[PDB]
Amino acid sequence: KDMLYSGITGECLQAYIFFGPIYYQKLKHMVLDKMHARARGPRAVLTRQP
Amino acid sequence: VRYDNSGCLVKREDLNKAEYVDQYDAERDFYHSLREYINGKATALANL
Amino acid sequence: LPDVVVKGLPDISRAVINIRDDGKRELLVEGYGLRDVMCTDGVIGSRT
Amino acid sequence: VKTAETGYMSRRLMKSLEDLSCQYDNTVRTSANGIVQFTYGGDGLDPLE
Amino acid sequence: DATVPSGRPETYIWRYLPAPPVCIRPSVMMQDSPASNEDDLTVKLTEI
Amino acid sequence: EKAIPKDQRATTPYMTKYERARILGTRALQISMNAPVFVDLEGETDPLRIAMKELAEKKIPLVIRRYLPDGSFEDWSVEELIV
Amino acid sequence: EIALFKYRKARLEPGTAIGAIGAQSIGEPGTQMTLKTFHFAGVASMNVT
Amino acid sequence: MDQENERNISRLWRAFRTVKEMVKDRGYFITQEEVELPLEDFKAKYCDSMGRPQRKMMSFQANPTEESISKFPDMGSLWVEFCDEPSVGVKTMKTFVIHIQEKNFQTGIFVYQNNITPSAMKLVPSIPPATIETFNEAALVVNITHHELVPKHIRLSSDEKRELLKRYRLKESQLPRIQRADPVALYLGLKRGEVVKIIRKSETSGRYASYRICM
Amino acid sequence: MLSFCPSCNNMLLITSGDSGVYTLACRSCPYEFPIEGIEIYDRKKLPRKEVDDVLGGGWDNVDQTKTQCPNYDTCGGESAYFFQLQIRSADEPMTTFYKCVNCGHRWKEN
RNA sequence: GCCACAGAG
DNA sequence: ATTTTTTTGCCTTCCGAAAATTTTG
DNA sequence: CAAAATTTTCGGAAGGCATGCTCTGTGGC
Ligand SMILES: [Zn+2]
Ligand SMILES: [Zn+2]
Repeated sequence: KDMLYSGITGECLQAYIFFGPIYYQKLKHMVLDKMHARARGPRAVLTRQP
Repeated sequence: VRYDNSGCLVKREDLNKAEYVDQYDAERDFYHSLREYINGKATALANL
Repeated sequence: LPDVVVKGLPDISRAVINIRDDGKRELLVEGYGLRDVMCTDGVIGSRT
Repeated sequence: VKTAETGYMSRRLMKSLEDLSCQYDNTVRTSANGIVQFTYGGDGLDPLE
Repeated sequence: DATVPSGRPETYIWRYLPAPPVCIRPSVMMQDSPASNEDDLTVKLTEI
Repeated sequence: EKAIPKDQRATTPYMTKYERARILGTRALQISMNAPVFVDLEGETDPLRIAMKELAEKKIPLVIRRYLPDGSFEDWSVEELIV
Repeated sequence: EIALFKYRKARLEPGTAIGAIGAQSIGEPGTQMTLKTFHFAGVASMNVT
Repeated sequence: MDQENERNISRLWRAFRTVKEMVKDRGYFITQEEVELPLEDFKAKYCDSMGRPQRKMMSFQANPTEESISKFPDMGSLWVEFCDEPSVGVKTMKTFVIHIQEKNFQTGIFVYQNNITPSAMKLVPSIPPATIETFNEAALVVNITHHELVPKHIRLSSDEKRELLKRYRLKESQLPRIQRADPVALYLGLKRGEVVKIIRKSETSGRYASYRICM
Repeated sequence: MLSFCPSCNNMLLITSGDSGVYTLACRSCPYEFPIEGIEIYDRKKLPRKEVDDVLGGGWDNVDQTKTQCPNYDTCGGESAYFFQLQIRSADEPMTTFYKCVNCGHRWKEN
């Protein structure tokens, strides 16, 4: 638990902060492949629905 | 006002019988509870 | 022959006597004969 | 695994309960104008309120 | 109900089969062959 | 002949949330089709906010026809309904 | 005045789809329910479902 | 001896008490003192000298009260009868129907002991103006209307039914329904088209009234 | 009845026969065993589990009564331990359990 | 287009 | 022309077979 | 009284449904 100064106001934080290296993994799910929007577009030949 | 199943007024001697229960009784019950609560406050003041 | 029922109700799997919190005893059974239980003498039929 | 049965339970409950509504005379009726309850819950009070 | 002309038992036996419009059984577009696949209803209609 | 007279009205005099929503939608649809407004709109352009302003001080020309289940109806002026 | 206003606004408003509300208010706790083992009033041989 | 005699006598006595309460609840004139008839007086009155139940002695007739005939002008006397045969066929059922028709009773309550043949269940609507209700002694050991689960059912007259239909402005097919051969409907003897008011006790509000129609 | 034919170790069955007398006969080989004047029985002793005397232990430090036991031809005891118990409905008499002090053979009445 | 598995909450 | 299964529970309708009851001789 | 017709009761098999709700990919016919 380290003692950290906050970068916004500069003062000492009133609680010690658990500070250290953790191994993080970047997962394959990214928002660039997930965002979608339609408005009007193609329709099915049978039911004439999107 | 409490009406019997026939459709006329109900006597005061038998206002609280089972067969004369109407749809308004809940409302009446609410009012009774309301009065009771106020009465309780008054009773407390009287005791003081 | 030794698998016939000579006494009791044919659908009651088993019966236990439970002592409740207040200390009084109730008889609770596993089965489908409600009418035969509440018609059995010693059992209050109006509270079963 | 609980979601698989819970979804079917919810679908059945709604397909049996969708048509009911509170009419303007405070009587809950089906879509075929038949009474289920004369007053909602015995006192006609909204659980939300 | 026999008050309408179509309310007869013999209506419920297949004599005339109404061939559906092709707009509800459309031919699927090609994938890897110049020919186009047909719906199962059209094939069954030809078999009938 | 199915109209209940104004004196013998029995339905509650409080405007329900569904009546408020339908009134706002109808008035916004009317305003979006170039209907005149009865408020001093302060640069507002969206019809829905103009409809809310019209309901705010009860300057809206509609009435609500409540159907009882038997068939008789009951006409309530929107300015009469309490909100 | 406050009590009467709270009572008069607590009534079920006409037109409410109260059947759908009840169907959802029964189905959703079924989703929230976890499956546990219960027994009938302090005896371990019952295991009432 | 004990098991075959005393238990049967007690069961028949409780069934008789339940039948008396059922007839009293329909509005027929039965005094209050007659329904808590103790086992000693029951043995001294309706039982044999050697200790047998004489079910022919305990059959009786009931007449309507002035209040019941005031509310229901079409109500007439009934005849309740207990059968001695273990299983009733068609001969004794036809005899009971013939007796009911001959003595001109509006209705008759038949109480069989073990079982009734299906051929006799289709013979009960034989009389056009009169109706026949069949009960079981085992089903009458305990009263169902005194159960804590069953609330108060009160059948309504034709005037009260019309008043209810006018108050809620609806046709009789739109009411909630209660079947005939339902236990409470059998207890009160509802016919088709009769409307019963039910006093429900809910912890949320208190006491509130619901209505059902026999079908 | 589980018995086997000693000639071929096949199962033995009982047939009426033309004479109407039962015999242990084998349907495979020519063997019979008449049972005229001979008893055969296959006893299946069902298991017996211990049961607690639900009325035992209740006849201790209780009042006595002068009631003759039903086995008068074997003994003539008079004093018997008696007590009352309600095992029935509340509108019918509360039963009495009483046991003779000399011959046992406990019995009850209403 | 139809199937087939693979994952996301 | 040898020859595996690969979830688990609940529900109504049908349909002989046997049992129960009445009905003819 | 017991033979014959009618009706009811009782099984095992034959059907059907459920086996979430949405969404994103690939690979092979
Ligand atoms: Zn042999
Ligand atoms: Zn003795």
